[PDB]
Amino acid sequence: WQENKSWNAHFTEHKSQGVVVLWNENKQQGFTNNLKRANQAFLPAATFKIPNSLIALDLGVVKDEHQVFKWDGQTRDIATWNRDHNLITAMKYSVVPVYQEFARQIGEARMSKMLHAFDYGNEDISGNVDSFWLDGGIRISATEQISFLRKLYHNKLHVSERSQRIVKQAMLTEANGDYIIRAKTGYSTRIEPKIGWWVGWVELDDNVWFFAMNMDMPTSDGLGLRQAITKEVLKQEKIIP
Amino acid sequence: WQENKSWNAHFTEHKSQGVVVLWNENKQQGFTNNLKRANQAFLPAATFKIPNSLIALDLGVVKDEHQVFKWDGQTRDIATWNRDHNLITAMKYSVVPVYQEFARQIGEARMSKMLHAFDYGNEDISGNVDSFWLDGGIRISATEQISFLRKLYHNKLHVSERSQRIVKQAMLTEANGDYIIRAKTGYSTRIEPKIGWWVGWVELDDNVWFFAMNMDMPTSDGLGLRQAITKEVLKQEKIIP
Ligand SMILES: [Cl-]
Ligand code: NA
Ligand code: NA
Repeated sequence: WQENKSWNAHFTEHKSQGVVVLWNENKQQGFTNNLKRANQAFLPAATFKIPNSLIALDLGVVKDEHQVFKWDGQTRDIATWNRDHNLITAMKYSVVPVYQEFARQIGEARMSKMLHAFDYGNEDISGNVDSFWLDGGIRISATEQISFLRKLYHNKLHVSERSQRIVKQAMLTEANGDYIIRAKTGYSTRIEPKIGWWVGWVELDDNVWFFAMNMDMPTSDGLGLRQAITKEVLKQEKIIP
Repeated sequence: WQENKSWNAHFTEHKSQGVVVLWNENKQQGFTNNLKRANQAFLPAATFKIPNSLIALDLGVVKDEHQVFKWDGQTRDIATWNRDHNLITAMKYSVVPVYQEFARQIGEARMSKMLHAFDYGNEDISGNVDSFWLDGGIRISATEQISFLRKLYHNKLHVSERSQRIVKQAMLTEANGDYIIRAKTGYSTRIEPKIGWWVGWVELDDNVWFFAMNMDMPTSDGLGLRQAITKEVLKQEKIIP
């Protein structure tokens, strides 16, 4: 592990505060602009959709990435939510109500057992089984997110290889000739302090760079900063053009 | 099926000739600018990397997408070929020597049997074990490519679901918030007429559009047209922005 304070400039150019954590898989070395924040545990919010997806698939709650989950008919504030979705779109649009139904079906006993198996954050599911990742007791740090992701990347999680592959497919966010990004955004607004998350990895031709970032998010206006800052760090480090 | 000759404009604008075939999965409808050419069988060239990959994986020739195939030390014309590769990179850069090795390991009996199971093209492997797809008897049409691709998308091909999933991952070409493209390029140069191919699918939020195209390609200089012309068709059909 190494601290590289220079990345703070990317946060400060925006009158922002946060942490970005990178892990060079080939070299087995990590980097961050704030080792302490890197280790600070927060509510995962939508980043919980990764483990939630894995558990639902492994248990058969979700058959495959094509099964459609009908809109429940309640008009919510995010337009994209008011439609039918499959696993790929539910993740893409961070569709809470679909994931809430997955959690309810999985149930508290299975959820807790799986999180323990996953070694995920504090492994705590107190609160509602369908909202703990939002207003409950689960907590996870950026380094912890990296550890979880590495296991997923290597198919080492305690679920089927198939489930892991489907989830990794679902995580696809951007791709071109230069790189592939598999990731998940997060936005915690129920319990202070409000924060934004971006976690995942960058696949290159001969390496993979895992990343986990979070930043203070007082308002929604700064949401795009989650990707923008992470990318600036990635550019500075020559990981992406 | 239905013919739409307006697409010819895209080809003519470049002093080019070819065919683009599209299949709307949701509607179960096909479209092409040239029905006859859509059904004409040509050497698959590098598009053969899709079946080749599936077979190698299913038979254990290739253990996973991470296994490294060391450069043989011979300096070839394509710089990207002169390095170690894995299944993802080999597919991405169309690294023939890697695929040739797979082909030799697989052998003629297994290859023929697998192609018969896949219902792939004319199913004829007559020619060199490590080059039939380049200068042998195998032939496949654009419509035939789409038939094959649909099975692959649905995990219906005779081989393991795992094998199909890995190959679809390897096929990843481009992605963003609007669409995902899984595809493979090809350039048949050994037997006239020389042609360029691009086959795959475009994954949308609510549908998938399969595609198969080929065009006359006298020189490698026009290789970029394969993607560019395809994209014009997609834009014209409102599939992509
Ligand atoms: Cl993928
Ligand atoms: Na596994
Ligand atoms: Na024909």
